[PDB]
Amino acid sequence: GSHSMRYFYTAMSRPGRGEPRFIAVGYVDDTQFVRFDSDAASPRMAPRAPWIEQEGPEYWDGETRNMKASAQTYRENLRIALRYYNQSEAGSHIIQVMYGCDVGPDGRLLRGHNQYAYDGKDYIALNEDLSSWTAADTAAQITQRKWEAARVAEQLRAYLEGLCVEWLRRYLENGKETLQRADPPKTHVTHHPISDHEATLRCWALGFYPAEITLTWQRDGEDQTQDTELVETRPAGDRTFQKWAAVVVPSGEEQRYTCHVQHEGLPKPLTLRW
Amino acid sequence: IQRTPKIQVYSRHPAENGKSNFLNCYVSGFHPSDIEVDLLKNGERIEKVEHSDLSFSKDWSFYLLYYTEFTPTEKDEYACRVNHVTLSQPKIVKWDRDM
Amino acid sequence: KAFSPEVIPMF
Repeated sequence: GSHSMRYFYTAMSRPGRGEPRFIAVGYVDDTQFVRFDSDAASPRMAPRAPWIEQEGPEYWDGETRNMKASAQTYRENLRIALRYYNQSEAGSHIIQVMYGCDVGPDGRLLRGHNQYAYDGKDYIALNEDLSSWTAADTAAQITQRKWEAARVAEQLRAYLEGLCVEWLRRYLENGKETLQRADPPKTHVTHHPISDHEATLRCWALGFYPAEITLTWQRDGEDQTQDTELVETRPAGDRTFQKWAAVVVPSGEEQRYTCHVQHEGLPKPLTLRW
Repeated sequence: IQRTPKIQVYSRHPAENGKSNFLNCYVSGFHPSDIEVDLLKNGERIEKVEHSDLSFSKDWSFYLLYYTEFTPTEKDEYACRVNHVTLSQPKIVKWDRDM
Repeated sequence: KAFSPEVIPMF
C-alpha cells in the first residue's frame, strides 16, 4: 500500500435535541483534508489541509451539496435501523461509514473499501471483490437484499476504480511536498529508576509521519512482547506522531536491552540502547 | 455496549520550562462519540482549548485531540479532565512531562 | 472527492 484516501461519516441521533448530527472527514493517508459538520453555523465542506484550498468553488459547492444530501439520507437510515432492531425512538444511536481506495506506487487501485457500523458494531461491508456484501446480522441482511436488488455494489465499484483513484492521484500531486514526504522518527531512550532493584527504560519515537511505526524492546536479542508497555501512537498536532515503548529492567542489566525502531522514513531499522 | 476513553496527556515538543509549547489531551477508543474534555491549569479550566474533527479507528471507536498553547514551568500543574457515559465521575489524568 | 451516487443507498 503506497497511499490511501478515506472518507468517514458519523451520524448521531439525539432525540429531543434536534435532528441527528452528521460529521464527515476526508483523509489522504494520515492527513485530514476536509470536514463537514451539520451543526456548524453555516455547514459546508471546508478545507483542512493547504493543498486542497486551491480547488475551485464548483468543487466546494459540489462537496457541500453531497454532504447535505448525505446528512438527510443518514437521518433516514437511522430511522430505518430503529425499525430493523425493534428499537425505541427515545434512544440515541450512531451510524458510521468508511469508504475509500488504496493505490500502489504506480497509482493503480490496490483495493477499495466501503464499510458500515451501527452503534459501533459492524453492520454491512462491501467485499474486496467490490461486487458482493457481508452482512453482520439479520437486520443487515435486509439492507444486503435491497442493495443487491439495486446494484449498489456496481456503483461503489465504479467510484472506487475511477474517481476515487483519480482524485487521490491529484491530491498526491498537489500535496506532494507533504503527502509524499516521510518524516523519520527522532529517537532516544530514557531511564527512570523505580526502586533500588528496577528501573524503566522508555524508548521514544517523536516527530514522525506517517503514523505507522514499530517499536520493540529485546532482552538478549529476544522480543519482550508480553513485558513491553506500548502506548497508542498519538498525534503531536503538527501533522506528526509520537509513540513510546517501555520495559521494567533489573538494575545493572540495562545493556542487555535494545530498542528496535522501524518506520518508512528510515533507510534501515534502528537499534538504540540507554 | 459502550467503550470508555483511553486518555494521554502530553506536549507537542519535549517540555522546557519557560518555553512555549502545546499541551495535548488525546482521547481515543471510546463509543459513543459525545465526550466532555477540559484541560486544567492548577485545577482550573483553561478557556482557550481547541479540538480536532471527530474521526474514528478501524474498530469504529472514536478519537479526538484537545490542545492549547502553554508555557510549562517547574511548579505549574496541568491535567486533562474527561467525562463520558461510561464514567461514573470525570476522570482526571495529570500531565507528566516524561510520558 | 466524496462518493456521489445518483441515489444515495438507504438501509
